[PDB]
Amino acid sequence: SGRSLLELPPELLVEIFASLPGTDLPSLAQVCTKFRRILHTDTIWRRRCREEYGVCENLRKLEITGVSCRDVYAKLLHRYRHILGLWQPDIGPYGGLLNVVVDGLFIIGWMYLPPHDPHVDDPMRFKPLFRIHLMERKAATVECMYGHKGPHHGHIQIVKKDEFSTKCNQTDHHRMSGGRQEEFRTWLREEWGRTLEDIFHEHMQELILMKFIYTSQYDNCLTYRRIYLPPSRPDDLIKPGLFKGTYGSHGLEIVMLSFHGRRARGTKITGDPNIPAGQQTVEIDLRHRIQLPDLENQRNFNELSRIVLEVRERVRQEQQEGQPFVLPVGVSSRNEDYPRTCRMCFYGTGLIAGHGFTSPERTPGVFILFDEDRFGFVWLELKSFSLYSRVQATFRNADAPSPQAFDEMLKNIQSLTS
Amino acid sequence: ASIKLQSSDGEIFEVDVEIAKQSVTIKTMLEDLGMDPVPLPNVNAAILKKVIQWCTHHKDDPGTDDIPVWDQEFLKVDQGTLFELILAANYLDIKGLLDVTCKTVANMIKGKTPEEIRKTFNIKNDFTEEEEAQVRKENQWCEEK
Ligand SMILES: [Zn+2]
Repeated sequence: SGRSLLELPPELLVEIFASLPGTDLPSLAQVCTKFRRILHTDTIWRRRCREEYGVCENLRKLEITGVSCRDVYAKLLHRYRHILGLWQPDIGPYGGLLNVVVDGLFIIGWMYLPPHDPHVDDPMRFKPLFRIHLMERKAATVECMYGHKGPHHGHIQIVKKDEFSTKCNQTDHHRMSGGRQEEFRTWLREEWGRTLEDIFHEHMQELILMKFIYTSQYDNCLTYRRIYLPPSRPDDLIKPGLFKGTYGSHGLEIVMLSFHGRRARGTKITGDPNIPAGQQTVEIDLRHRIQLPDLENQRNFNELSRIVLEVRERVRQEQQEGQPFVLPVGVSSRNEDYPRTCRMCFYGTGLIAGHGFTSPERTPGVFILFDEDRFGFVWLELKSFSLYSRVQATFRNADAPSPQAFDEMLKNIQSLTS
Repeated sequence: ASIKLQSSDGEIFEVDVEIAKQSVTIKTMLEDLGMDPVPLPNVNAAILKKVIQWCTHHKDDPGTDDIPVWDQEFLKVDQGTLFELILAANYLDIKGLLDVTCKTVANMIKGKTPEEIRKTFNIKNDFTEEEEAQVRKENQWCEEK
């Protein structure tokens, strides 16, 4: 006989409603009196926050603050769903990394900076740039967390799909009582931990200064473009993600390793004015393994060059139709604490350019795999070594939706810096 | 190997013990209360039948979240029967059947507007003019983008 939905006990109905997407709850709520009333049951929304946005709200916190999960879903989670993820700020050539994330009754824009040069194995430093706070009865507030004088008014604008912007409404807080000299030393201390001096090298001294001045011009009014972590694959792979790498005088840069057939790509997440954020910095030819000779041939620079240009050669013909390691004499390395065993070597090419990314080109070199989360690149024509090491942090909402989508994201961030 | 089940309206069913005990309710009535036959005053005979088919299909069971075909087919019935199954499955405590009958209702709601939901399930709009204005407002946030 002819039962309807409307005759089911409330408890069954809650089961069923608690199982649906949160975005279907608001239609159900407008169907009738009984559904509106039932949909005031927080358990339903507490499940919707957990399963869809990863957040398990505290009940005690909910009681103190007077906020409910219906509120959280509606006014925080869904309202702001599009800025969640992993981002790269648009800051001329320098990039950056923001992971925008849900904690409790907050959404937090976390900036991840590299460790001090040259300590590529030290962990990423991290600080909030902005937060979004839900309180009882109110719309969620937007606040900027830069830089030293506490949280203060901000704005957010979701431009599209894959871009958003922050404004700060009260920059009086970024300032410091000593002035801009002091802003500069604290900044120097956190990014370098070196003395306003120590290095002497006017060149790094100059690069550091200019970067300070260029980025600090974005007070902190920035636009962010979406980026993704690279797809895991079992065979055609030995372990992607983000690494921290030595880039000489520019200091440490963040580089995303990803796999693309029998070829790996090194993509800049942060960069410098020679080769900017968003560009291919490295490419590893994964079918042109190079054999590691004994250790006194390893020491021989020219042996190494002959061998590497001979592979360059054979590569150019086609596109027509652990164990002891040491750098060669003449090859510099900012680190010196690069491992003395390695598994494999492979031919690869780096991207080089003059200042302003002028007249870029691929120079030969050789990629060196040390550990699961440690590798290097010998820059032949610069007689120079780069040591990369895995960024150990973990990132929320950062996965490409699909593989072709990741290869699209690479294409967009490369083009904005073309 | 066999016990007797009694429908709300008198019909008796000889069912295998281990099939019957997928219903935790029955298993309690048989073991703890010693009933044989087990009167099910809330489940009519046509419904009991289907519930015995289901449990029997599912007798061996080591699930996922996506409705197996065999069960989709079992559920190609009319609404009223689908809700009688939900209620029967709630009364008898058969988790698998409850789950699968409820997911099924839920897929019938997935993405519908309030209008389409009322027509699907014949629910009368019982809001007053004010209340309805009020629900609309309370739920604007969903058309945010
Ligand atoms: Zn600010």
